[PDB]
Amino acid sequence: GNIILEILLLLITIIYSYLESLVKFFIPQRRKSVAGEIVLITGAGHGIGRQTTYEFAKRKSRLVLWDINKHGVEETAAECRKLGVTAHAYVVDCSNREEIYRSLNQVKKEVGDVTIVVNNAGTVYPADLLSTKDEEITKTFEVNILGHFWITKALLPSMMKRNHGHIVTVASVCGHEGIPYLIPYCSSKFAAVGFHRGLTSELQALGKTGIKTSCLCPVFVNTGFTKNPSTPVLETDEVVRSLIDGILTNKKMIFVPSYINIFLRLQKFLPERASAILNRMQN
Amino acid sequence: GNIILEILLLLITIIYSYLESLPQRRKSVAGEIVLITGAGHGIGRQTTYEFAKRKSRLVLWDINKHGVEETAAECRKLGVTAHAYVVDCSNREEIYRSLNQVKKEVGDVTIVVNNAGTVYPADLLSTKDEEITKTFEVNILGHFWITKALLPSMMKRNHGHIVTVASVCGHEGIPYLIPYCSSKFAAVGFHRGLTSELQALGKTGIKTSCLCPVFVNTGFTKNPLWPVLETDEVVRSLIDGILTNKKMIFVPSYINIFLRLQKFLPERASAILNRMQNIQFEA
Ligand SMILES: NC(=O)c1ccc[n+]([C@@H]2O[C@H](COP(=O)([O-])OP(=O)(O)OC[C@H]3O[C@@H](n4cnc5c(N)ncnc54)[C@H](O)[C@@H]3O)[C@@H](O)[C@H]2O)c1
Ligand SMILES: NC(=O)c1ccc[n+]([C@@H]2O[C@H](COP(=O)([O-])OP(=O)(O)OC[C@H]3O[C@@H](n4cnc5c(N)ncnc54)[C@H](O)[C@@H]3O)[C@@H](O)[C@H]2O)c1
Ligand SMILES: CCCCCCCCCCCCOCCOCCOCCOCCOCCOCCOCCOCCO
Ligand SMILES: Cc1ccc(S(=O)(=O)c2cc(C)cc(S(=O)(=O)Nc3ccc(C(=O)O)cc3)c2C)cc1
Ligand SMILES: Cc1ccc(S(=O)(=O)c2cc(C)cc(S(=O)(=O)Nc3ccc(C(=O)O)cc3)c2C)cc1
Repeated sequence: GNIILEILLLLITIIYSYLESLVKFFIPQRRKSVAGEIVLITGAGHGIGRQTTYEFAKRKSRLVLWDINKHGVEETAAECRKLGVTAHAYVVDCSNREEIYRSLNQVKKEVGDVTIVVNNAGTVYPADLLSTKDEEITKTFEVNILGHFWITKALLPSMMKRNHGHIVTVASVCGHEGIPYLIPYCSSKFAAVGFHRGLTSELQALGKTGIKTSCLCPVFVNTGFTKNPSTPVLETDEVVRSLIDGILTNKKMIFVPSYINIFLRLQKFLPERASAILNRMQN
Repeated sequence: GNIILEILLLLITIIYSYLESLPQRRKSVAGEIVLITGAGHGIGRQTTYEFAKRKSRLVLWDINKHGVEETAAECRKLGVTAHAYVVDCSNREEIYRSLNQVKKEVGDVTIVVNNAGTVYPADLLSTKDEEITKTFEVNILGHFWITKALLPSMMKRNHGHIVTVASVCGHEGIPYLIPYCSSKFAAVGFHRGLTSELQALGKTGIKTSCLCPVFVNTGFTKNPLWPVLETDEVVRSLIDGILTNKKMIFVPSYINIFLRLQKFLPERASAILNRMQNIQFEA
């Protein structure tokens, strides 16, 4: 039953996870400057996107804000002006491929070539698979993953030429494990994780060392995106603090909280029937 | 998170003794209505013959009219007259129209093997946006429409089997296949979510299986040297998994250990691997 092999792999995962916390704590990493960088933040009209925007504004980055909610993106750009940075706000629908391209040409003309992309815009329609609407399933994929492909394909050429860039994919713990009443959302978030993992490998194979990639995978955050969790509740400030620390230290996989990867790692040692029961309990 | 880390460990070692250290029963698929997508070649074609040998009622789907007809002809030689159809699994409306025809002519599908898949190998900047959309429409979106249509009958009877044919690319991203890996990650996520949702809905008699093989010699991608897998081995692992209700079927089975040892891949080995990846891309 590969029991000896599996006990040794369990101990290695545990020892490695322990050493990973030690290094995180005792060996502090150098943290880069994002000042002057052209930062595009999608879904910047609320929550994680709005707070992330303010962290870049504080660090004197050049900002390009995108969101479908015209009032929200304008409200974020107004607070950026108070923080000392005049942001370039646009109301762009990240589900639309043509709209993304048209708006990125406007960004090239008015602002310049984007250097850091935070693909934060996302959508969810909680329901059991048989109660879902097919239009909503398509929309979940168009925003949560297909939009990432079109924004990256458009901005990547300049980053490749310069061997300098940063692609931030905002995925979720739902990109690592599936949960009830969120099947299309988990599937689209798994695709976002896969996009980041593949992009990271391809840039490495192409020798584009200077183009960094980061993937944000937080647990339930109190932003109104969803009203209640599936399996503590995070505050937006903690997530943004972890995201900025990860971007500046070129962290590839940013779990929020950092230790949730221990749970995810240990679950790989369980049958799927057991892990599914596990993520459905409330003791 | 101390307490949950411990409940995970006690849970791991509990299932190590439950069925990991304990006369395996294999079910009968005779008389079952089996739908196999992408049945005109490779894995789908061989899987079809295994169900025909086990006296299952067969419904075959493929875009390639000649290939699906060739498979249905060999089924007749095996003793089963199959119902072959030319259906494009990327088209939501075509899937629904064809499934109404299957309901009228054959009946309610009991086992679904979502095997049809597509790939357009290229580095992200050389990909065609139509091909990126097509990769998602076939590899993941088609799984959603086929399942939503066939699931109600399986729910009513508490009996069924949803087989998701994903790939090792659903567990790790590889260069020059970013949209393909992203769509395969979504397929894995769909299976994981479906498994949890069925458990939450109390419909566990609808079993789920996810096939994740390494490179198979079927012509899906061109051959590069590196060990190659044969279609017969994959189909043998798939059938054994379906009959024994295996949820995660890696081919070969031990590639789950390889995925777990990725953090330990020596820098020298990564340099050779991402050197053969481009040596074969150039072909
Ligand atoms: N909230 C959580 O619990 C949670 C957890 C993990 C991951 N995430 C992810 O974090 C990201 C941000 O979510 P949030 O928690 O800040 O939610 P939020 O509701 O506060 O903000 C999301 C923003 O994205 C915008 N947006 C949605 N669709 C868009 C589109 N088509 N084009 C442009 N903008 C669009 C919305 O209008 C909104 O301003 C999402 O990708 C979400 O999946 C959220
Ligand atoms: N070949 C491998 O190396 C490999 C490895 C892991 C996983 N897989 C997966 O296994 C599955 C089967 O691939 P294969 O290796 O048997 O390849 P294959 O080329 O031999 O056969 C795939 C079949 O799917 C059909 N198909 C493609 N698009 C379709 C559509 N829109 N509608 C209906 N049918 C369609 C094709 O006509 C073909 O007959 C795919 O999902 C693939 O991603 C393949
Ligand atoms: C602190 C650490 C302790 C140090 C001591 C180390 C001792 C030895 C350790 C051994 C570790 C071995 O682990 C290997 C894990 O590998 C898993 C990596 O998975 C990543 C996926 O990448 C695989 C890519 O495949 C490479 C081959 O590419 C060619 C494939 O050709 C076939 C397909 O061709 C068509 C594709 O287009
Ligand atoms: C006991 C235990 C079980 C699971 C985990 S986990 O970190 O693997 C985990 C996995 C998912 C899968 C969801 C959640 S959740 O409860 O936070 N639920 C949500 C997570 C994300 C989202 C979203 O992105 O909208 C909406 C709910 C969490 C904590 C940690 C500890
Ligand atoms: C040294 C080493 C490295 C990786 C592995 S692995 O088993 O984790 C692995 C991971 C992926 C990620 C791909 C592959 S691959 O080389 O088989 N590549 C392909 C896999 C699937 C497909 C396809 O689905 O078409 C097309 C190529 C493999 C062996 C085992 C040993």
